[PDB]
Amino acid sequence: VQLLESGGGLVQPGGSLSLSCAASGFTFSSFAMSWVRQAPVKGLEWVSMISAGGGNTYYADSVKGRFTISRDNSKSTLYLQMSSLTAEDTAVYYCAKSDSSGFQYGRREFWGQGTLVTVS
Amino acid sequence: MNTQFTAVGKEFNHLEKRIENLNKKVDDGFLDIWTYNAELLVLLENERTLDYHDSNVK
Amino acid sequence: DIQMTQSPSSLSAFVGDRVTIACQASQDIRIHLNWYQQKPGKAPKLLIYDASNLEAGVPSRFSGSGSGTDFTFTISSLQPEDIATYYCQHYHNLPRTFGGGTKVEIK
Amino acid sequence: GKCNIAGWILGNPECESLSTASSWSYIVETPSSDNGTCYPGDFIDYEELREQLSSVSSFERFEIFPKTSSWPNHDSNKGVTAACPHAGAKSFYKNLIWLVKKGNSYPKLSKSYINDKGKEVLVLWGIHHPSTSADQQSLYQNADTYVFVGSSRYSKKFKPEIAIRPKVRDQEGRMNYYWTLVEPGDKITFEATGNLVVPRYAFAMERNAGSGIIISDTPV
Amino acid sequence: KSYINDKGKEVLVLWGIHHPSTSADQQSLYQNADTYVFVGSSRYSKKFKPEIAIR
Ligand SMILES: *[C@@H]1O[C@H](CO)[C@@H](O[C@@H]2O[C@H](CO)[C@@H](O)[C@H](O)[C@H]2NC(C)=O)[C@H](O)[C@H]1NC(C)=O
Repeated sequence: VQLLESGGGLVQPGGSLSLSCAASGFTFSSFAMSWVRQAPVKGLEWVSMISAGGGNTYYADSVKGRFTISRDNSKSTLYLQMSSLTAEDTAVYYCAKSDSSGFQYGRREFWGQGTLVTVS
Repeated sequence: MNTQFTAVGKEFNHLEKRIENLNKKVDDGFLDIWTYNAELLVLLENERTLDYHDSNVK
Repeated sequence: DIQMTQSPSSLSAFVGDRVTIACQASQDIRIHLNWYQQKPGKAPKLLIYDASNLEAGVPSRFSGSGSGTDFTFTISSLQPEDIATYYCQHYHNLPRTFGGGTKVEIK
Repeated sequence: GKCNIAGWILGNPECESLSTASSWSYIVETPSSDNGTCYPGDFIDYEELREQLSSVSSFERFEIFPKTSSWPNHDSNKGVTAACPHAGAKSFYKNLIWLVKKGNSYPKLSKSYINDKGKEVLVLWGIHHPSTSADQQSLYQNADTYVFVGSSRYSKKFKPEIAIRPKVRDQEGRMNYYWTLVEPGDKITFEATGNLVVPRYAFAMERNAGSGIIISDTPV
Repeated sequence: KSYINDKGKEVLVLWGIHHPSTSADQQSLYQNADTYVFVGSSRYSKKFKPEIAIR
């Protein structure tokens, strides 16, 4: 199936930026979705995840509420709003389809191609 | 009166008619008890409320 | 949190050679382990899930095993198309985490 | 809405548009509801399943046996029927896969799932009962098959009953639906030489006691 | 055999299955040594198989 990311680009320190992922080929509303970040230094880490119904979220403690994850099921679109950007937030961000509506029993997932966010 | 959280309806299939009828028996029995007691309780209390007031006037 | 340790950080072998890498959990994670293949310029592809269950479309030369804290990944006899960074990821509980990855070069 | 519980749980093609809530206080079906068991057959202990699902504190659907990677020796794409159409196409239940012989054989099937995460898992499957011996040859090849399913609590061998039955939704055969619950720490296994419809999706849950099902056109 | 109930009332249909004491009775009565019985409707579907035993 297909996941297409957009947004990203250059943001100054502080500020904010909205990232998004458009989904097709599957019922968006049937699966949990998540964001993963790939830094040039730290290979891979999770940023956030949201349940299929939008009822439950989890964030990395490297974020602690600095970023917000949300969904629009009608438009099959996943969003990540990042605020107060720092140097450590420079990374390629990726969206993924989670194999479960509830996080806990998902086993495998996959990513679309990501977008680069540079903080400078 | 203190009702517990409940669920009254029950579903039975094609070959469970005796149970469905048992469930009906239970609902009907409870209905007759509550209806009868509720009617008498109200009538009895009303008789006394009115006499109570008459007593106070005297 | 359960942080995975992956080793070696880099491996190099000639085509036809047998290649394996290892990964450890800090805690017993039963078999809740995914292996990914990241080719340069691409999002990582899942190759193996539940420690040893090969994913659809993945060549039969790829395999794996392990449980608890000690896991392994193999690509059997190495083909030139297999240059990638391979990653160890677990989903035992939250947060999900990744190891550092093993870069596999071919020559 | 228009679906009944069997439709929603099995994945009737017309129940796909329904949203999924992580918890339910009660279940509402309209009196006009008539979508489920689109391939004619019995749903075993249907009333008991309906009662168990009336109130759930936590619910999630996950793919238990992935469609594209779990059955390399079986055909997972030809499993469609005119009895469960989707936008005019032959189709099938979204949560089930009707496996058929690959090429000219149906190698013995063997699968398991270990429920080590802590919630109970509802697993559904079904059994195909072809109208005739020609269908058994068309779909499975093995002429005399069996299906075996079990857990630490559930154990049952099934055997297909081939017969010409009255035609319902254009089918002369039947497909029965069965289900069990896998308690945490246990595993469920499936074994078959044919006629098994396997789950691809399963539901993890934590149940509440004391609710029920309302049949009504009253709006939510 | 079949019967179509197109008249409007429900019809109660009864039948039964013979379970012979021995294989000699199966030969005396039916000849076919390994038999089955199948009955069904849009709602009912059941295959039966005789259980021969000395009771
Ligand atoms: C979903 O339910 C509808 C009924 O609400 C089914 O449509 C009926 O199908 C029969 C058999 O072809 C027709 O005789 C009726 O006239 C149809 N009713 C309506 C209102 O169109 C539909 O087939 C069901 N779909 C699935 C996949 O189960």
